[PDB]
Amino acid sequence: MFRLTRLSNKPILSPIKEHEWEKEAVFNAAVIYEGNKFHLFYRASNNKFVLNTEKPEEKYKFVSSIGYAVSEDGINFERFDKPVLVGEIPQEAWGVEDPRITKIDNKYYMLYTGFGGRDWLDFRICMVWSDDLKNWKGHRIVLDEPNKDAALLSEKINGKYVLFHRRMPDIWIAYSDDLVNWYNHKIIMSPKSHTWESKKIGIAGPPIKREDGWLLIYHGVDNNNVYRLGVALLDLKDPSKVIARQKEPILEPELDWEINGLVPNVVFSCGAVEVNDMYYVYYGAADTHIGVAVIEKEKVKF
Amino acid sequence: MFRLTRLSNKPILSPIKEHEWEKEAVFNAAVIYEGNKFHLFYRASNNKFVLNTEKPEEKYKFVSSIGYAVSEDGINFERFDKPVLVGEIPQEAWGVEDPRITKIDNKYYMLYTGFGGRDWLDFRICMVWSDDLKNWKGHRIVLDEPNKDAALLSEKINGKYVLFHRRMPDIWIAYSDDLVNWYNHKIIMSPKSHTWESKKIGIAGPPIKREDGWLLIYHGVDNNNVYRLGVALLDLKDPSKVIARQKEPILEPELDWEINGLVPNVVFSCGAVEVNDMYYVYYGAADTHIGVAVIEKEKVKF
Amino acid sequence: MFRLTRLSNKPILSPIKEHEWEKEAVFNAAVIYEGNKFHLFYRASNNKFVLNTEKPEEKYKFVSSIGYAVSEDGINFERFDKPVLVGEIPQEAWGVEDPRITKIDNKYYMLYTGFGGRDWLDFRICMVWSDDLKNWKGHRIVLDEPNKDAALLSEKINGKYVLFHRRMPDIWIAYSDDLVNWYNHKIIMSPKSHTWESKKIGIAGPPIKREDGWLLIYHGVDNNNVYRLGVALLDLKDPSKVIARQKEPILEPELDWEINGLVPNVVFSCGAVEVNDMYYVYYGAADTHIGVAVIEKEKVKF
Amino acid sequence: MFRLTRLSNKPILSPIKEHEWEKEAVFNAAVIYEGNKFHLFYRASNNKFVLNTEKPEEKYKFVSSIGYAVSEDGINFERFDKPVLVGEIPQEAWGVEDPRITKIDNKYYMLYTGFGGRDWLDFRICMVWSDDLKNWKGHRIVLDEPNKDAALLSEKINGKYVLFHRRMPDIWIAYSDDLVNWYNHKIIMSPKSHTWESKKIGIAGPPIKREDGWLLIYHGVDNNNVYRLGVALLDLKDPSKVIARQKEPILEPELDWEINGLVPNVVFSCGAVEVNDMYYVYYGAADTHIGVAVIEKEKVKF
Ligand SMILES: OC[C@H]1O[C@H](O)[C@@H](O)[C@@H](O)[C@@H]1O
Ligand SMILES: OC[C@H]1O[C@H](O)[C@@H](O)[C@@H](O)[C@@H]1O
Ligand SMILES: OC[C@H]1O[C@H](O)[C@@H](O)[C@@H](O)[C@@H]1O
Ligand SMILES: OC[C@H]1O[C@H](O)[C@@H](O)[C@@H](O)[C@@H]1O
Ligand SMILES: [Zn+2]
Ligand SMILES: [Zn+2]
Ligand SMILES: [Zn+2]
Ligand SMILES: [Zn+2]
Ligand SMILES: [Zn+2]
Ligand SMILES: [Zn+2]
Ligand SMILES: [Zn+2]
Ligand SMILES: [Zn+2]
Ligand SMILES: [Zn+2]
Ligand SMILES: [Zn+2]
Ligand SMILES: [Zn+2]
Ligand SMILES: [Zn+2]
Ligand SMILES: [Zn+2]
Ligand SMILES: [Zn+2]
Ligand SMILES: [Zn+2]
Ligand SMILES: [Zn+2]
Ligand SMILES: [Zn+2]
Repeated sequence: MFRLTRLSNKPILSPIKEHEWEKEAVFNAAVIYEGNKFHLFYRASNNKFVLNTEKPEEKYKFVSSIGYAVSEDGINFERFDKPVLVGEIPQEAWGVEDPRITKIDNKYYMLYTGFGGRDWLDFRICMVWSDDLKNWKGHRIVLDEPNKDAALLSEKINGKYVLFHRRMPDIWIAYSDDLVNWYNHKIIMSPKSHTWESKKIGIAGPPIKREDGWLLIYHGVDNNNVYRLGVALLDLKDPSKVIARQKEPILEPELDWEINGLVPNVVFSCGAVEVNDMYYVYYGAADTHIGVAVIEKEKVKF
Repeated sequence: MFRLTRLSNKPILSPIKEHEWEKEAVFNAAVIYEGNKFHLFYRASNNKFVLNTEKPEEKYKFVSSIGYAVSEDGINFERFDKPVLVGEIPQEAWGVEDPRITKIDNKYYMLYTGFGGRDWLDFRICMVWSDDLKNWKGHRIVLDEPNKDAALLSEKINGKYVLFHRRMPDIWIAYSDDLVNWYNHKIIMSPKSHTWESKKIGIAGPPIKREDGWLLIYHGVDNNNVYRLGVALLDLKDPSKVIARQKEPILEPELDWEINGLVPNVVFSCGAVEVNDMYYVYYGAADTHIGVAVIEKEKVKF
Repeated sequence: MFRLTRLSNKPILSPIKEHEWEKEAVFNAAVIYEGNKFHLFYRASNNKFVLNTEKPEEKYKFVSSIGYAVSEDGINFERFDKPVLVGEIPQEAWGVEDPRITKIDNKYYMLYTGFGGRDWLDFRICMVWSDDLKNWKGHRIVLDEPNKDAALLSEKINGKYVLFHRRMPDIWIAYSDDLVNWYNHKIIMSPKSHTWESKKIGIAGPPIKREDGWLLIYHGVDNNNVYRLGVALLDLKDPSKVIARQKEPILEPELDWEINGLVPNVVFSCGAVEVNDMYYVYYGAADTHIGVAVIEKEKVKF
Repeated sequence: MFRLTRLSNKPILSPIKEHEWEKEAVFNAAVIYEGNKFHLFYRASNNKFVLNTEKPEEKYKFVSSIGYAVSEDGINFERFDKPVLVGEIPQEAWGVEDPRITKIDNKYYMLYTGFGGRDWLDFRICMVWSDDLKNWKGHRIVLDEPNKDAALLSEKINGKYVLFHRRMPDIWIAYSDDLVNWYNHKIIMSPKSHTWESKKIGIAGPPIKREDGWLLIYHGVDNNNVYRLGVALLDLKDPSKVIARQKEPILEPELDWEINGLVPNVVFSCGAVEVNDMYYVYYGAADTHIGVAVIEKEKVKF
């Protein structure tokens, strides 16, 4: 088995109480590595996360925003006073969550969860895109259904866009001619009962192309809602086929700010990039902080 | 197949009309047996409990206080003219409810529900502690979320403090290194459909240590909001594991002042202590009075 | 140790398919003995009773009406083309159920359940009255709450009217000065676990005055929703006190048309009169037909 | 604990494109072992299943038929050109579903869900019978209510026909003297929260008589609508009494044609037979194909 190794025993991004939109939490962050820079797009919450109510209650409302941070070494990030993305329509009344960014041809696609807070199924995969990672346009509901953990493949298979999504509790794949209509939905990977990944699974960041397949980092949730990261390999030509899947996780809550926090016992990645023959996996921790762990790509064997 | 036996067919503590803070109800009492004396910390209400309005309304406002009473024989108590704990404004503006007190090493921890009355979900588990059952301090919100039916285990498990709580409608467990931050949340016990405990369950008093495990008295609520008491046995080394659970209740409303009162059909315990090879279980009755019922320790078997 | 004896092995009243309002069911009938005639006011349903849906569904809507029938011998009844009372639309959209008629000071009070059908709790005790059993008037919601199984006592107690009602699952008593406002609500009788009357109880017909107390026939419901009739005796001067209660039912489904029907396994009385020192107990059978059973006044011994 | 073992990693029956009535799905099959042959009566659909519309839409109409197939070995089946049961119009306009066939005293009773498609509650338990498995007659609505998952016991109990049915979400039992009118309704088994069988349960095929009880294979539905097979044992003399119930499933969606199909994540049995000390469990897979799994009888242990 292989596993990620943290670069810091402390977060690389933490909430800023002076900033309302990231007052309580910064986590679950998309990343792409473009101009020799790490472009990090992080979920941020103005509030703690009451989840145990029958419906989302306005008195316990939290608002998710996406922030931007940039770094050259992967560790130290420059941050900004304001978020780059917020919810603007009622379906995103409780904000925009867990972004995954994929570059296809020469455009960047950010897939996030729009949460409206009207009930606990009131969340949708949404998409905006940009030429430049700065000006997001063309907001759309990707699937009109309670769904999340969505990512696009960085290229087309047989001329089709590929979407990973997550009809509970499985990782699903779907295909599109036009990034509008999705078809040939199917389950590509399922939880394993009586294990750390028993309750549900979902893609982590967008799959990373390798020579032996597409690297599929994913999160698994156990019966007590611990989020841990696992890893699987998709067939290179047919990313609907899992060709390998590591039995044990590659990241689990270990440090205090991963075990303890707003949502205890969570590590969760929305983004990972290949940089200098290493995979940089940025992860939310306890839905409160962002850490980063790496693995030399040479060590990724199944 | 065992039951509690009421020590009296009359309440042992009743409201005092002359005391505003306990004019209408005394009930749901934490219990500690120290210095050959029963220490009762009882919920007290200045008012009946109108609960069927959309929001808590000032004209139906009730305020819970924690009063204190002490007894050598368990039946006759010395009472006090003012309560020993009242709610801070505004988070506990409608008062402090259902204390459970746990002695860990040489400190006493009182967990109770702070109710702010700003919404019907405006309640949370709070904690105060004392080394003497007299000077309570160090107030903190245990879980910042709508939650109640909370109690500490009387000792640490693998070096962690153990919290029992109640995200609706199950009995949960959680662990802490510092009595501030809780993690490893786990459901340990659930309602049982089509039984007296179908709607919801919650811990009673803190679990009593035995050689065969932890005695976990609890309350079950049926479809008609009748509150009864039941018993389970937790594993001694992992109290998250229920190793036995009696099907039948050990106490149910039977006497007129358990069936009739401010909230009909309630027996509810927030404390039970081992004295002279007997379990003394103090219980609110109809959210109006306090009774006491016992079981010979030898009769506790599953 | 005592039981009712069916007068007839035949329903004394059955639905009439050609009459929409009583096409499927005649049952749960109020009865008054006046002018040496049995005056039966029976619940009639246009439809079968689909009760297993999560909510009442318009497609399975049933409409209860109240018909009149009159007999001189209490066995053979004359009937009429049209109901005497109908649910006013929409507040009683699914009709008017289970009438209980009490005579007080030459006025007849009919208490019935108005059912709006908007959810399964959309029911309440309504009351009309008359001084001739023909011209019903004065409709009012007796208690603004989900409630049923209501009857008035046939005289005042210490100057106050007496209402029996049924906040689930118990028989309740309440008092009024004006037949509009009720106070001093109190449970007087409860189901008994692990018996034929375990799930709930409710009053049957209005209590019958005796020299030794108030005869309180009631229905009890077991864990499988079988309806049987029990009997208790209320203190003559304080009918809040049950002074006797028979362990075993006095009537239970035995005949095919009591065991089988629109609601299987039901006998249910809303009406019982004393005629020549016999109690004539009229009963719905399987919510489909009406039977009559009797017991000599002298054999009512507890 | 024990598990079924699939006889093939491929379906034993699959849709047949040139037969419209079974063009898209063959699944949920009744089975009878007579004349040393497996007689399979399988549900068949002319269409994919759109189930998430607000009402059953003509534009997505599917029609279920019952096809017949026969096999010597239980694996290789001869099939036929026409279905053997189709729905009456209009109450069964969307066809006849999920047959369970019980032999009682030289008569064969097929219980199925008749679905009329007029709304999503427009289904009911229907029954036909034959003495030859070929000439089905005596159509009747078994319970005139939204209900399904029905099967008859292969014997009477104290002279009574025994019906298993499923008022949501439990397995119910009921009894009849005439195969027309049903009474003594009783819940016998219920879903279990926070398990694979939390949402609802329903009988699989008719229970199989054993020396130690009736084998009740059933299906359990989790919170994500995954269908799995479980197994319980009913008391031999009193099959309303569950005397054992395995915690783990005996069969779960595992193969791709069980996980992906017209309805994902479904294994479902309507029939199982004992041949030569093995139970053959026929199961629909993803509401699309039919597989068959077995368990040696010796290994069936509670
Ligand atoms: O998407 C709504 C909600 O779903 C889950 O509860 C978590 O992923 C939350 O962080 C999220 O906000
Ligand atoms: O906790 C707030 C409120 O919760 C419930 O409604 C009851 O337990 C009340 O007694 C309590 O005051
Ligand atoms: O009152 C609503 C409804 O309640 C019960 O289900 C039965 O008594 C029905 O006959 C009645 O219509
Ligand atoms: O019963 C009607 C309809 O409802 C269910 O959800 C499914 O089993 C369908 O296959 C069936 O046709
Ligand atoms: Zn700033
Ligand atoms: Zn959106
Ligand atoms: Zn996820
Ligand atoms: Zn005083
Ligand atoms: Zn507090
Ligand atoms: Zn639960
Ligand atoms: Zn509780
Ligand atoms: Zn019981
Ligand atoms: Zn006529
Ligand atoms: Zn009315
Ligand atoms: Zn009733
Ligand atoms: Zn009998
Ligand atoms: Zn053909
Ligand atoms: Zn039919
Ligand atoms: Zn149920
Ligand atoms: Zn089912
Ligand atoms: Zn399992």
